[PDB]
Amino acid sequence: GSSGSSGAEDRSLQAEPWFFGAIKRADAEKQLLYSENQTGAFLIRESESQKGDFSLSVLDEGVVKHYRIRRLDEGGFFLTRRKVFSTLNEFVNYYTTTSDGLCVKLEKPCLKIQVSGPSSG
Repeated sequence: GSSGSSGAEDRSLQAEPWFFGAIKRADAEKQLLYSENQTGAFLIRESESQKGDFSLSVLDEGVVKHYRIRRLDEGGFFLTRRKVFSTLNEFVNYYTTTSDGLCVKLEKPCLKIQVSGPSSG
């Protein structure tokens, strides 16, 4: 249950749909388990326990696969040593094509349910 958490290196990410600032598996799940969303719906959030770290929550037939997004010291973000990206952008822009290793291929970014206030972007 989240209200409004935001704060990442690239403020621009705030516009990204799959991006949900810093939320908990619970908040992210409810979003994935949603109806409108189907197998493929993904969303990255900022680890709660630790700062900076991210988590890629993807939906696969009602199931939420939590993928720990690790970061390097020379690169940026990477879900699998096999491949590495620079920003959350190129992170999804790639997989979106194929699910190399991933249980499922990223189809579309999760939705953004409004809790308090109108919509904007």
